[PDB]
Amino acid sequence: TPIDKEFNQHVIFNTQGVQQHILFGHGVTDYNKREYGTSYDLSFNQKIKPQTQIYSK
Amino acid sequence: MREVISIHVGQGGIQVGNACWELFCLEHGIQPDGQMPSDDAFNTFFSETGAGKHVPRAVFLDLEPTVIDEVRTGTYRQLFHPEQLISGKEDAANNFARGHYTIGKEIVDLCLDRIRKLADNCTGLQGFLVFNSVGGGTGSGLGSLLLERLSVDYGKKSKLGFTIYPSPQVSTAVVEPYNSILSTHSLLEHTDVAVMLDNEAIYDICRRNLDIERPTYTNLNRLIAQVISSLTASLRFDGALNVDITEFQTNLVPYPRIHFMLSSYAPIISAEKAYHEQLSVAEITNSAFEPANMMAKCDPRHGKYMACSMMYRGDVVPKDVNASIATIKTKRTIQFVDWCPTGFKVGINYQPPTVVPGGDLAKVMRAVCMISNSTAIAEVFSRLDHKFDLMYAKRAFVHWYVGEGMEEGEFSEAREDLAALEKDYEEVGIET
Amino acid sequence: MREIVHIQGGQCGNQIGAKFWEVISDEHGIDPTGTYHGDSDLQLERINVYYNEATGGRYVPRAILMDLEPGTMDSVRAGPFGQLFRPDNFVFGQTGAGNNWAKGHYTEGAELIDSVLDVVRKEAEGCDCLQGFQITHSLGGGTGSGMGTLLISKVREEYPDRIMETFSVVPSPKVSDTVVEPYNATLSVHQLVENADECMVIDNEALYDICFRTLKLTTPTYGDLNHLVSAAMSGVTCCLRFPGQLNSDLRKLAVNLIPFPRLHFFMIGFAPLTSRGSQQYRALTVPELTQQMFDAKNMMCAADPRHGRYLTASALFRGRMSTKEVDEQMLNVQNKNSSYFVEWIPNNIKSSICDIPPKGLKMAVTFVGNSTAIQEMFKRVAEQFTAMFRRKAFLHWYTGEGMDEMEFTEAESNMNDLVSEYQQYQDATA
Amino acid sequence: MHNYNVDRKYQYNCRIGNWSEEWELDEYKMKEYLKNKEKQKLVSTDKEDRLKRSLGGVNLSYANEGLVKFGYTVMIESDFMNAVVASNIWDKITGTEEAYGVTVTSQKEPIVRTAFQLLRYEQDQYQDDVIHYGQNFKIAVISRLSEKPLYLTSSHITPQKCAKFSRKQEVSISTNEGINSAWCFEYMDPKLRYEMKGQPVRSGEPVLIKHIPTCQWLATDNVQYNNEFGQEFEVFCNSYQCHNKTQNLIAEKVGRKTIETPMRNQTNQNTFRIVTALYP
Amino acid sequence: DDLAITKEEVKGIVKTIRQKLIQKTKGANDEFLLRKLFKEFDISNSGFLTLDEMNAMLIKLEIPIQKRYLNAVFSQLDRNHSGVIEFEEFVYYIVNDPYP
Ligand SMILES: Nc1nc2c(ncn2[C@@H]2O[C@H](COP(=O)(O)OP(=O)(O)OP(=O)(O)O)[C@@H](O)[C@H]2O)c(=O)[nH]1
Ligand SMILES: Nc1nc2c(ncn2[C@@H]2O[C@H](COP(=O)(O)OP(=O)(O)O)[C@@H](O)[C@H]2O)c(=O)[nH]1
Ligand SMILES: [Mg+2]
Repeated sequence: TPIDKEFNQHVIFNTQGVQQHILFGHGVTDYNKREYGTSYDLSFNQKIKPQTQIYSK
Repeated sequence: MREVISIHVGQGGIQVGNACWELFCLEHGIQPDGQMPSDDAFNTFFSETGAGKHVPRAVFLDLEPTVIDEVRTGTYRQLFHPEQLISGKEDAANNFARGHYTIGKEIVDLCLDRIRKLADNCTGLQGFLVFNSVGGGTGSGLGSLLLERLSVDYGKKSKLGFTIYPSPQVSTAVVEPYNSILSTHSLLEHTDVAVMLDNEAIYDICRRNLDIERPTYTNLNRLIAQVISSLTASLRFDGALNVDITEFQTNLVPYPRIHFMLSSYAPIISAEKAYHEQLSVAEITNSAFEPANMMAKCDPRHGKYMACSMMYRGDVVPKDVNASIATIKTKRTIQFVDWCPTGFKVGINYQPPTVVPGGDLAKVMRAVCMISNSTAIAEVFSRLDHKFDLMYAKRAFVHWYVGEGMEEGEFSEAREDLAALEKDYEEVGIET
Repeated sequence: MREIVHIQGGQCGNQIGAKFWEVISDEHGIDPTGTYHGDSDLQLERINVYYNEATGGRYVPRAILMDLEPGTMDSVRAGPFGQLFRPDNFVFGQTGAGNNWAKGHYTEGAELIDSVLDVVRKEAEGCDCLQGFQITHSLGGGTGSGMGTLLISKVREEYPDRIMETFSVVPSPKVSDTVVEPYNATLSVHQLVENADECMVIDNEALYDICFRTLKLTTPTYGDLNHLVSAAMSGVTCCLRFPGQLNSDLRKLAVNLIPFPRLHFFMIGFAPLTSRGSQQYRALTVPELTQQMFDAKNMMCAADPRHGRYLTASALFRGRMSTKEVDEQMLNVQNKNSSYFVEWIPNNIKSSICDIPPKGLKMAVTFVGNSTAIQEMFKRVAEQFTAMFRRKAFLHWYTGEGMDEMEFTEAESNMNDLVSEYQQYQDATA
Repeated sequence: MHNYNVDRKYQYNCRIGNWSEEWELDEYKMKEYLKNKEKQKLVSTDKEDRLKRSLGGVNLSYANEGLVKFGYTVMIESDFMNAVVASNIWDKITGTEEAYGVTVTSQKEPIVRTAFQLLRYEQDQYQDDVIHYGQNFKIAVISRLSEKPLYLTSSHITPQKCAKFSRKQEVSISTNEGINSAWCFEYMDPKLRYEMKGQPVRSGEPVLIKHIPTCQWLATDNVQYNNEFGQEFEVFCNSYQCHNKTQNLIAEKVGRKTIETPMRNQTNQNTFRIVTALYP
Repeated sequence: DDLAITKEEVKGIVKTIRQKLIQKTKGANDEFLLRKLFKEFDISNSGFLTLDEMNAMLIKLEIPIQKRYLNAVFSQLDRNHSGVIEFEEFVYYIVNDPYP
């Protein structure tokens, strides 16, 4: 059987390789968005309105 | 010449001291780095370094580095003294035994030495101000231990306590009824003044007044900062009638065992509705005495009134102050105890309230803060004791305490003293 | 600072540990070569909790891989993220266990325990302020259920004050991989009740139901189950690793969730889980998260939670949030499900807030609860054990290495005692 | 009541059941592939980058009258393996200093990887550009492979650091500027060791290469080794002297021989070749 | 010219800096301490370090080196003569060097 090498990564990436791709099953147009900010990190110094945070959008 | 020393222990204490000191520096015009722009009304909270910044007369305590180092990394890193932010090694984990008997022993001595060093610099020390969380392990633990040590170390110096008790239905932890009771016993004989600072009572105030449907702890702390500033502005700003902290343990506690009081603050308005409201002295005085406006989840209509002290700031007039007091006395739904014919101590300050940018409160020309001693506080103790015993009957969660080095019999006197206090409050309310 | 060491044994333990280390490396921005390449400073001030520090600008996990057969560890070495672990922490035997509790606990476990004890001890005094332990293994297997439990006993003897947590996957009658699972399951669970400070149960059938009903994916493997378990793990110590409004650590959770010393068995769950179709079609918010958290079919254990009553529960909220809605939802659900909560304790649910949402998410919650519904699995495994032991079937393999039937009798008697004293609180009234 | 997983199933093209979930899952896999194409981190794109830059072209310097001189680009070949030496930058040796291994490759086609330069390590009395026997020099890599100049060095034998396969004195390409980069040329015939000192070295003849701080002759052995470009063999430094011993101390005690002239032959594994350009 | 910086005082300076790092935190540490600052300000993430950064870097770790002395040690460290010093080479020279 030929089974050329490129087909191997192509199928394991698209045709059900025996894994899952980097937590994308748990995801949520494109979701990487490593998002971080604490209450004191911004509210006390950046002076952000206490209603303005959260506010999903 | 007159200075006060602030103590902040526990997560709640740290997170309220942060806001209070932010408001203090903003009000006094001190930059976050600690230096005045320069483009003697600050000795009460800051001490000159001879040439340079102002350093606060405050100390921070916690057995976890999470809250402490965040302040160290924040914009206030140059303001606080590096060695007076005490950080521990292990969290108390909501346990009274650890914070009072095992791990607080080697940390309290360092705190005592730091307080010694801080107080030696001061020459006209007035009193103490402690902020602690009761429903927490290290909050109730060290606070009790520090109060015990202070009461024998300094003695006659007055101390005022702003404690956060658990709310009736608003709650986070499950083992909070246990360590809440013990801290009350510890502070009963050692704290001259105690103020209730529960969370639910402020939660409803926000929705009713500021129309805030999604509040967080930041709104909670800023209001308490306003309360502290309105309480202590008499020391550092001029006014018609100056009131020291001395006329608190002299005008509000008829008996030594009766020193639990609760406060209220008015006006509480947003930035949009400020321009459409009269906001005269009569209205703000009436709003303070409204039962729903109280800072503690307790209805005064179930008890009498023993002594109330209210402090006015801004451009108030004695005529307006006296006129509202007469109407309050005339109106019926508020009642006083028979053996106290006069029950008002009023102080006047000329400085208008200082508003922090980015907050919810609007700029106002007048405000009033009052502290009331009533007999209705026995209700919150009644519901706390019931919750305590209802699960203490089966001795649940006790092994977490006794196995750390705690005597089982300690709960025995913690129960009986609280009942004695409840019946003291009940007996005081009977008429002659 | 209050760092925790990781121990894993058996094939299941190795896979869970590998997936957990991959997830935590992704969270902390750790390269497969061990070099930090993140964007924030918030991923460094607490990096010592899970990763030790070495020369060359690299970080190394403080994990120990322990087993009697080198196949699984040799595979994970060549697998992705297999270069993070130090080769010195790889300890293996040349014989195996054959899925036998006696072999895993007495014959080869006794002679092999010395090396793993030495490495865990040196790692223990490596850190200045130890916090506790966390274990992954399978009670239905031989080598894991025996030798890991022997290590549990030894480490509990050595360190009485430190915490220890177990994430144990237990056999399920619906799918049977081995015909002697009840034997070593009972023998192992006999030894956890007195040693493990925290015990958290995981069921392969429960995870399969989650995959078929919520994720709605047609072709599952063990990898997605491993990822789900790893997410559940990483949710536990989020408050310890990151700043927030209300920090709660392992011992706070223990003292707040353990009413009595013999009731340290918990159920776990994770939210939000959705199929890939409707990922962008639902709102991530406090009411929706708290409503999906308490779903009966969302639990990680095959036990049905509405057949019992909750003793205590804990929720570990993640992401920038507000306390009012969290606590109001807690109170509302507690009031609405008063029949499913024990009456002689008030406000038996704990909420904590961490301000760092996970990868690819804005809000997330990890739920740990203690309820009297856990005993169903103990009942079923005890029934199978009694049925298979009354005929003394397959007992010669166990007794050929010095094992005696009396210790099996003691194990089943202790199981029955625990079941009785665990179910009596359901009917106990003030 | 449309149910899924009903025994046998067709592909996602049909609408038997659960087709939307797999189609949506299949769609996102390509989108993730597109994102991996958007950011330069494709596993595919990496291997052409190493393919093109390693297999680049280069012009080999021609040698006049068969005499090598400083500044040339020359080939290094081992006659025992009939193969030329090469350097793999992508493979990093296990050391605090950043050094790269070198292997000998059977193919003789001139490539950038196997192109090398020689340069005057430090000033010598021989002002002429023609190299004489026993003159110190350092090997350098072509500037296009790496912007930093790289040299061929070898550190002493140690149980800590040794060859991966040969287990003997190991060689590596390192940025070290020290004396370790010094090498000297050496003859084959055991009788003409001491005579050929100071004589010009020619190209196309066999020759030996010796390290100065260690006096170990560079060589290669038939031990399997693998990297990105197929299977190859390793190179190292070792003295492959004859096993039979000679009563040499007796020779000086009587007074027949001298230390400088060696009394032991060596095998052809140490022998190497210098190959220059065929056309000018 | 008043004087030219000599190898003697260059060795003195490099010894002073090398000992100052050791005092901070622990022995296995201080390499990540040096690296995290370069991660903090190397925006173009190319790994090339400049002379102006050297002054800024040493200002951070409590070593205000004189500009003349800083130039001498900077010049002595690099042989490329391009005015740019590789960060990993600098770390190697400061830490992993058998001789002063
Ligand atoms: N109003 C208000 N209360 C707070 C705040 N932070 C903590 N609390 C109170 O503190 C209680 C929990 O204990 P913590 O203060 O967080 O912790 P602790 O007092 O330091 O005790 P340990 O948890 O053992 O460290 C909660 O029930 C809150 O009522 C805050 O920012 N605002
Ligand atoms: N969740 C999960 N379960 C597994 C995995 N591998 C095996 N199992 C389960 O473990 C059981 C067999 O355990 P076994 O391999 O004998 O345990 P060991 O001998 O200690 O490695 C089977 O019933 C499987 O369902 C895995 O990677 N993940
Ligand atoms: Mg706390």
